[PDB]
Amino acid sequence: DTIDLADGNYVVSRGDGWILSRQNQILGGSVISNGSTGIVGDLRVNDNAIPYYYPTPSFNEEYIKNNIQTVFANFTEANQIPIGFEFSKTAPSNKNLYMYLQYTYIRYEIIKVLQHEIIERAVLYVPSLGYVKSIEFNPGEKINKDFYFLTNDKCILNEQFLYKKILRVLPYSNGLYVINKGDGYIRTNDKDLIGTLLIEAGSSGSIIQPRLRNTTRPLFTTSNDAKFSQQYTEERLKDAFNVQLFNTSTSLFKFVEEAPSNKNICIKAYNTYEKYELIDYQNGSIVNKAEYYLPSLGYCEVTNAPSPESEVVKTQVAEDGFIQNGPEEEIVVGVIDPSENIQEINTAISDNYTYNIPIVNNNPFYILFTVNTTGIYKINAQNNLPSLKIYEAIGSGNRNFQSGNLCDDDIKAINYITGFDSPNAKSYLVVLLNKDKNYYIRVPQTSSNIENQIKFKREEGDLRNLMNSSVNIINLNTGAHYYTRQSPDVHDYISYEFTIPNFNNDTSNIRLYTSYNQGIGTLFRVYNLINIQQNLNLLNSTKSIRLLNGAIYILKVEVTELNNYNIKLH
Amino acid sequence: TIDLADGNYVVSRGDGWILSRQNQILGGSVISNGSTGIVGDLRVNDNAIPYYYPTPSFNEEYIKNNIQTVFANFTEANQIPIGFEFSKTAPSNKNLYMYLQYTYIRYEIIKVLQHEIIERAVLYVPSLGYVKSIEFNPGEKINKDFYFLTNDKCILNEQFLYKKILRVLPYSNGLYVINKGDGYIRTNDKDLIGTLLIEAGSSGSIIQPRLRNTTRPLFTTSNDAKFSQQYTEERLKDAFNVQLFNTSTSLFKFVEEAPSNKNICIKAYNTYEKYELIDYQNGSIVNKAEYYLPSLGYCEVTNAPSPESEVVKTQVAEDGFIQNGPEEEIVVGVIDPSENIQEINTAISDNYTYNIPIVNNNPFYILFTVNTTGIYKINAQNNLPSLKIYEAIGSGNRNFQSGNLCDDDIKAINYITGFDSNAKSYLVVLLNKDKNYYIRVPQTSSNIENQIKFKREEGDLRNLMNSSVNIINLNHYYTRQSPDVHDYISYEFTIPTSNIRLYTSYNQGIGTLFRVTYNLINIQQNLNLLNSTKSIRLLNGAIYILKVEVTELNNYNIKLHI
Amino acid sequence: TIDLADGNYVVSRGDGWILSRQNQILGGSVISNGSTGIVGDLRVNDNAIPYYYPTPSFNEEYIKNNIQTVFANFTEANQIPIGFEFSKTAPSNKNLYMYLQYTYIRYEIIKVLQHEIIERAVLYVPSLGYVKSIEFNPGEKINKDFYFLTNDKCILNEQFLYKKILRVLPYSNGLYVINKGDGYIRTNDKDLIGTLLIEAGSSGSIIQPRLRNTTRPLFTTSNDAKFSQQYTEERLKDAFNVQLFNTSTSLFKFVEEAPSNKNICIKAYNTYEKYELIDYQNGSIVNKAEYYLPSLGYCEVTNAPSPESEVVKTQVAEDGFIQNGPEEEIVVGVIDPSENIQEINTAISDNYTYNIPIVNNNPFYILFTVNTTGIYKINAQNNLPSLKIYEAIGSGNRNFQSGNLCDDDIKAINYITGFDSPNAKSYLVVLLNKDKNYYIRVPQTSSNIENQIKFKREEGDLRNLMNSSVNIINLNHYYTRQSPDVHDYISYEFTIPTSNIRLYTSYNQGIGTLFRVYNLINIQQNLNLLNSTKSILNGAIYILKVEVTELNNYNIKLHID
Repeated sequence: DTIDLADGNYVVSRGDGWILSRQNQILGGSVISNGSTGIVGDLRVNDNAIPYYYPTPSFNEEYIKNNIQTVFANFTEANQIPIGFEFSKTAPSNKNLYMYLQYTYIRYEIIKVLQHEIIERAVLYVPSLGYVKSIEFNPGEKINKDFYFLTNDKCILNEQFLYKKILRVLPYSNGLYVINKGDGYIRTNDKDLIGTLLIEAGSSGSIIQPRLRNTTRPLFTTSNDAKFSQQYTEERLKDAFNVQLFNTSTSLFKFVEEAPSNKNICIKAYNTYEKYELIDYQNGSIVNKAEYYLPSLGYCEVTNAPSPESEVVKTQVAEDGFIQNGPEEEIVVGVIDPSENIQEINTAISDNYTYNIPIVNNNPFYILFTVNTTGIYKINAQNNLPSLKIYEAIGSGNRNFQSGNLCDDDIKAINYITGFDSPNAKSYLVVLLNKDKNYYIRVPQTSSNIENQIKFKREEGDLRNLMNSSVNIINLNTGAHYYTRQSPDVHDYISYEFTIPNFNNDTSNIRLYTSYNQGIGTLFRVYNLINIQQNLNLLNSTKSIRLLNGAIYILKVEVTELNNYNIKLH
Repeated sequence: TIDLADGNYVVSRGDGWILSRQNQILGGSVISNGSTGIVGDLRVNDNAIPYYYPTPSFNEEYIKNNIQTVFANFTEANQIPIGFEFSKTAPSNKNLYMYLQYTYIRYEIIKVLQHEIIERAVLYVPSLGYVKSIEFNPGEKINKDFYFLTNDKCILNEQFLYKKILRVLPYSNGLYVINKGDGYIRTNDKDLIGTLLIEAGSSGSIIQPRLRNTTRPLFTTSNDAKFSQQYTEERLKDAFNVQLFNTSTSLFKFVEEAPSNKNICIKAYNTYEKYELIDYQNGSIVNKAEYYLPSLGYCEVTNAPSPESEVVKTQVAEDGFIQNGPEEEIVVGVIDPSENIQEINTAISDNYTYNIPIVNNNPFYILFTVNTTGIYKINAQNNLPSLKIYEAIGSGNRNFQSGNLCDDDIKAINYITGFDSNAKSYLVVLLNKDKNYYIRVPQTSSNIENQIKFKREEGDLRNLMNSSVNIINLNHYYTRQSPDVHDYISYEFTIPTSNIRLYTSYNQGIGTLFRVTYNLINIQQNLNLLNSTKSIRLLNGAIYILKVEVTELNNYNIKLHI
Repeated sequence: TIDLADGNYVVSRGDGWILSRQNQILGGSVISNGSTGIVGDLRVNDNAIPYYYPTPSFNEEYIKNNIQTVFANFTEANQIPIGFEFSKTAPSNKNLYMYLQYTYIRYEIIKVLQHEIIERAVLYVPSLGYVKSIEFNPGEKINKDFYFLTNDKCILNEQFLYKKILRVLPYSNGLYVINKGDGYIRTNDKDLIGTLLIEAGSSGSIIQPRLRNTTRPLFTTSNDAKFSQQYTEERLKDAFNVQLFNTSTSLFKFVEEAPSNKNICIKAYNTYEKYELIDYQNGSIVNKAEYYLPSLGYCEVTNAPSPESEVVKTQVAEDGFIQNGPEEEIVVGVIDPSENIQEINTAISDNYTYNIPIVNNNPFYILFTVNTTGIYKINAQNNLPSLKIYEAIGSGNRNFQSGNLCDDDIKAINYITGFDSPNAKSYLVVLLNKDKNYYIRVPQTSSNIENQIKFKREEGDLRNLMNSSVNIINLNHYYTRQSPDVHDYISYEFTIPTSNIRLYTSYNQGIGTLFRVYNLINIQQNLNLLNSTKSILNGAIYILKVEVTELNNYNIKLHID
């Protein structure tokens, strides 16, 4: 009756597996014989889900319930979903087996501490699951009264004492992402525990989640409710992974464990969530974040049942948080910004198209289009001034198809290919585009009212060497120069175009290297392209190359070691 | 890229299609240390909504109507709840993760021009699910392809089914209901519940719970005026006591456990029990109605081939049925519902004389029973109306009153003996005590008072048991309906000393010629009469009886010569 | 053919009857290559309606009433959904076909005249089903007997059950609820759910889901004025906290897999848990109410006999109960609901003095608790009202407040010591636990003078008399009191009028002690007192502690000479 806690009020959880005195046999028992299998079960809903309160003058029913639901699992919300448990036992040949069902409870206590003693204690019994006790008997056998009758409340498991006092370089493009961070997420302090089943040796026990009530309780958290609301997050989840049902589920999950004939074991079942993150990656940093926990199909932990008589170590409840019991996962799916216009090119591009920029008024927007046949396309704008960025709709072309026309599959899940989200950067994209697939070109937010054009042209030449890379157009006076762009991910490409400052057939001393990033560069001179070198590593290279004056050269760089968000070139 | 002629086609790419990006949106289970994880779902409301991808050459109506004309009608099938389950066990001290998906049947509407697909419409009908499992460790880096699918694929092997868009019965006259077997299905997967791909070391089950009891029987007839659907159901009730046609309460379920070295697939179908109602008249079938009562399903279990094999473009089979159950043919004669059933309430003891009432020339039945088991000779006045005796199948197993007929209202009858004819005959038959028997009086052509007589045979006439005796002119060939094999037919004639040769045609029968002295004495034994050339000395002006046991039945009719 | 006397009889031909021509009208399943086929059904609504075949002397009402009077009441039974299941596996590279049937219980109403059955009525009550399986090949010719049944038959062995149609309890006085065991059934198959015939190598299951939660308890009493059904249910709630009568949520299911060598039959029953409410007074049972709370079922597994053996005509057994569960007897005393419960809110520390009020002369309880564990001597003025201490079973396991009584409303009590015999001088020496709640039943007094209950903590030599009641004794000799149970204690206090004193008892075996008087000093030890002839100051107080070892009589008698 002595504690080490400071003076005050505490919320105490004595754990699951509590059975109550004298209510041992009041649910009924089964008799089986000669190899028969006896299965006894129940469903926890309505009357058998009502907690039993034992209030005290200082701690009333509301004072108990509110504190218990604030720190531990919310039983009021949990008791509205029917949960089933089953126990299976087989009788040996030429023998009689008797088994009777009980109910197990989670014992919560509200205690008052004064001068290192418990002067007051409240009790709450929340129904969780059941317990089957079996025996083998013979006619006229005298069974011990302890098998039938319980005098005082006991924990079939080992009791616990949980108290609380009452008072990475991402090489992403700018835009939205939905990340599947894994499955099997649970909450601390047994906030998701369905229940514990103690299975005796040689018997079977199952915890069943039928869909008697097709209802779930998703958990949501955001850093900016103005932009990333719950409805906004659900719409983006539907855009990314086509999630339809959030607060309703029809899937059934069930865990069954058979105990070995030599030891007793217990199983714990939990409710799981599938973690989703909606981020707004801008200029190399996360600006917005919203965590969405879609309810998953449960997690079962199977452990050997410890001795009911064991040392009780009084423990403080862990801080509120999540634990992942499923495997590691990170699926990144870019989604279309819902606050931007989607323009379309209905007739598929064959060899030459010249899109006219409309109704947009300098706002950034998408251009949904497709090509007539697979090939390498150079996509540029007037004087290359607005730097475009090409995307691909994930899973486009697998369905309805019409030859020579765009089929708007209405897929907002996009995959970045190449392009810079930089103002005032001359560039054109050299990309390989597939037939019948839908592609997006995000035109950046311009500041000019002059009519602009997007041009598409098939590369039936040496320019196919620059496939899936964006070429920077360069300014030069010799001396020291630096150019900073977003570093492409590992194994991706970035191209540079520059001229040596009078064409005479006159060389120059030109040094080529990068900063903080390793890439096996390649050099082409011009339009026909011929290779000058193969394996220029440009991390901090001091190499020098004879460069003809007044000639155009191209620097393809394949990023191998991504150390910085930005790539710098000299 | 196609071999089909120019036009529009309906294409089925088969079941087992999974859609991109929606792999993990239903949830996943984590299990550890010997636990069993079971994950399932039920397809009824939102799990059964097809997804249409129309083109500006076809339509959602154009897709649905063409799909449902040739392949399974999903609209009427998606309204019946179907359950599927997947079971997996984790090994000791190890963590197992599994996540549920949905499988679809990919239907396509394609347009062909100059041997190429210029337009393609897509329909995804939901069928079943698919559970994908892995074993992981804390900090294990799992391949993204396990979690995420980029493009739609078939977990099974894809298919390409296209269609261009533009015996001697020795029966008596009367009605029959024939159970022709169970496990009947329809071609082109018109009854396929779904396919489950079970990975090695896991279990998968397809469940048909009776959440909705509606069933859809199929019926076809050759004469809707006579053999309507309601008429066929009434005759089925008469024959086999079938009560529930559109409703079923029985639950069926197929479970298969995959071996640890093979991943295998199971196909579940809806089955029908074939019934035929026929009107056999004068040796030929005049009417026929086919009724397919919905049965309790059929499961086909086969090893799953590689999802990547040669796709051979195939034409859909013609409309029809396949029997996957065992061979069956149960023939149960039924009482004609368009004929009167008269009754003899007091059981026949030794002598009865029924008076024909009212029934003036329509055929009718006489339901009756005997006081004790014995051989009864049943005739009519001058034997002119040839009667036919039947037996009610399963009469006397129930309510009983001594010395009185107890009506059982059993319309299932079993033919014993008698002719469908204007032919002098009397029946010698053994009748059981409590059983109910029918005597079909034929359609007469006179207004005179006729009588049916029953007399117990305690003499030598008991040798002709379960046979009808023809009374014989002869001052020669006689044609009657041939009794079935091992059955009997009797002939009675008078000799006008002489040379007598008796033989049959197209049928082999064991003659057992007796002489009438009324007393019967056996004169010749085992006279095989199939084109026999034997002869017997026959006394002039004496009555003789020839019992014939049909051994070889080649013709509907039995012929006999003098 | 009959041996019965002339008259009318009710006949049960048992379960397992299948009807002619209705064989594969429910459908059949085809499985192949290691598949498992499971076929089941649920007995309710239409497949639950009996089929009557009346006779001129026995109509439908006559048949139904006579069947339900003697055998199982099917009308009440058919309203509760019961499920059955059959499981079969097909071997590799083979085709298995199975079709479902319905089984019935054949009841007959027969009339006997001159040793013969002149009239017979038939009733077919629905029960569970029957699955028949076969292994077939393409083009295999199957026997018509497998598909088609011509006449009704019993898949089990038929039966012919006919009926002609025309101990020292050492308890204290008070109420008890006794759990007499589980698995109780009724004779003549009045609780039989049904029988499943499982073919070799297949599985069969009888399922009791809760689609209807209604259950049907059976109740019998000897005095409906006092022990009504509601009174019995309230006492069951007091004793074992039984909350749901005539309603259950628990699901029970029996599954049996038949060996590949034998056919197996399983019988499922509805079970009851027997409860007895008794009024034990002055050594005899005065009232008794028997309550049979419906339990989870009982399954009997036996090898299927040949459906063809001698059908020995049998008379139905007398109505009664059979226990198929283990032996049990749990005795729980309950608080008398017709008596007042007073309370002492402040826990007793060392000294309390309750003043007896509202109670008049009626007997009543005093609910109280002590501050700390110790041996308390509880008396009442001049020891005239003999008190009896009880303990509330399961008190102190829950809400707690230091220094105050926490009422738990537990009416389940455990007798400790005290005499239910007024006009007897006594005080109780008992050890009381700290947080436990205790009852003191004050007997029905006859005086109007205010009396008092005194509690005093014993820190002296009086602790030797723990858990015993001391009789205060005339003696200028035999004394009769209720004999304590075996291993319990009873104490006697007397004054000597030195002298020769003989100590012995009658009909009871007891180890005695002779503590001399306040300080107590041991004088005699291990005095075996049944008819003992042993013998031993003058004008001194002695105490006789007696430990009952052999209980032959309800009363203990002690002689002093």
